[PDB]
Amino acid sequence: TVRQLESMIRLSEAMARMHCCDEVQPKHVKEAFRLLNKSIIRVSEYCRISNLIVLHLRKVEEEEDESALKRSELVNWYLKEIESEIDSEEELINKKRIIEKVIHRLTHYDHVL
Amino acid sequence: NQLIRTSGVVTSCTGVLPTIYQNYQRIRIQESPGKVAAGRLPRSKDAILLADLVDSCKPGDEIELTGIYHNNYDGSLNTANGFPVFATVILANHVAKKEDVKMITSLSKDQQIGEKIFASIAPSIYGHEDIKRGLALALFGGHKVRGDINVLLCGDPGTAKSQFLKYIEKVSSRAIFTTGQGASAVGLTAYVQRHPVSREWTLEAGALVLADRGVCLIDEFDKMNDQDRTSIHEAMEQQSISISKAGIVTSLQARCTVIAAANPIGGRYDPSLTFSENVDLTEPIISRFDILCVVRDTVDPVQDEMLARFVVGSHVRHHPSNQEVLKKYIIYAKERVHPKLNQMDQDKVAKMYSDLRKESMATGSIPITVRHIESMIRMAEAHARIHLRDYVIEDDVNMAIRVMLESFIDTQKFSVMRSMRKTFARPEKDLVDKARQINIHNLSAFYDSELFRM
Repeated sequence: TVRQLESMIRLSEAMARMHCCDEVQPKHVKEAFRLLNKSIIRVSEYCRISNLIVLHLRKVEEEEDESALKRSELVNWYLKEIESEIDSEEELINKKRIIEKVIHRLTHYDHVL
Repeated sequence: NQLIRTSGVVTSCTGVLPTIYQNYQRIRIQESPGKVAAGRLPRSKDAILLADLVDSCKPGDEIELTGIYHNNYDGSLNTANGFPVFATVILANHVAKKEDVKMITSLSKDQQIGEKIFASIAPSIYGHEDIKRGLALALFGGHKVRGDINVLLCGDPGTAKSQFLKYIEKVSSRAIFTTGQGASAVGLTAYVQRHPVSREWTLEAGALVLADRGVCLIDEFDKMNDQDRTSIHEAMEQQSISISKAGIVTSLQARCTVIAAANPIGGRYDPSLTFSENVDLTEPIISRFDILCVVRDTVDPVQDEMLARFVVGSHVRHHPSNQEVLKKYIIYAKERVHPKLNQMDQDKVAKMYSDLRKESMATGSIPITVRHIESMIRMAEAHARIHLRDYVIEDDVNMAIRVMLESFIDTQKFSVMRSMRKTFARPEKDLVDKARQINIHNLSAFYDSELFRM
């Protein structure tokens, strides 16, 4: 949600009110960035329905067309299914990195049969 | 102790209600109208009818009230309730029984401003194209020539999207926020409380009555109590209380444009089960929504980028640093434009939509209801009211198509991507369909010469 944008705006009043010395040094700039970055992060969807129900029911037909499974063919057949549905192809590659950790967790826990 | 000139509206009559207390009755009266300056809550009037104006008062009379406010507080015996801050007994003495408008009107007919008018309709957040259509229809709000509009939004309360309806009161003349349970006095719903020995039972006056031939705005519709739903279910169907037993007859007017927004229960579509087939609720209440719009696109940082900068720029203006002309343009128009109909062209108008219905009956089993169409016909009505150009442009035709496609998404499983590709990519009820074949609404048009005699 965007509401934190108002909150982070409130943060700036503490910083500016502290010095009020009408002087800027580069040292205060580098040190400030490191503190904020670590603290802040810790403190229908097409992806959510394809993996759990579609891929379970999709592998029956795909196996009759392909004799084996290849990492090269995985992205090739997926593109033809979602042609002209999303005008954003660059974001697909981001899905590649995430699912690899997801799918390996599913094998030991047997969540997808 | 001075004669006072003021104005007011009679809201309701107490004929339907059942010896010291019997001499008088109780009525709910307001004086302050909806305005930006009227934002601070005023003191409500409670008038008392001493058996003089009973049955002689009818809703919808813009009348003026004049009199003297004597504080002859009859409750000196301390056996009743009391009046608000304006502590005075209010007697009734006047009820009738039977300009910048012109300068703006000159600019209203002008076509130079008539071109950019639909490109500035939604400047606050720029929203979505469907929402503007609903807002424009609501602004105009358009014998038995009536109708209701169900505008649906799909977001979440934390985002100001839920609060987007708050901006309407700047333009709307009558907006009251219910917030659900515990609204201001009567929240359009009737309720009964236990009263002491000598007090008057309460006749519930909703904002429905106060906006007769007006517009009433409802917020957080799905957060109301289950008990309120039972009472309101019947009234909403007829927008009144009608009894045809020929023994007891009464009518209470409620003719505002019901504007409300539904709130999704929990997550949007996180559960994997059916949305329509997994509801324990009653069918007729849910089916009051004419359009079921679904949100388009999920992650669009570029679109989300604009809104953030608006917030940042907005906060700049408010900090210290050392146009009513446009508001009334749309509102005033809905009162003056009343075109007429051509007898030889009435069939052609209705002919076009009838073709679209019969197309859906080829592959299916009555899967389309006329009721959804019933709203679509009244929606096109505002188009002629705005331009008066006698035709509809193909630019608007594409936009109205997007309305229907969203509805099919929510009700059908995501497998809609296989059967409806071509549309997307590119016996009482039976008798009603018969009328569309001849394009005659009146079922008593045979020998209408004898109806005039009566």
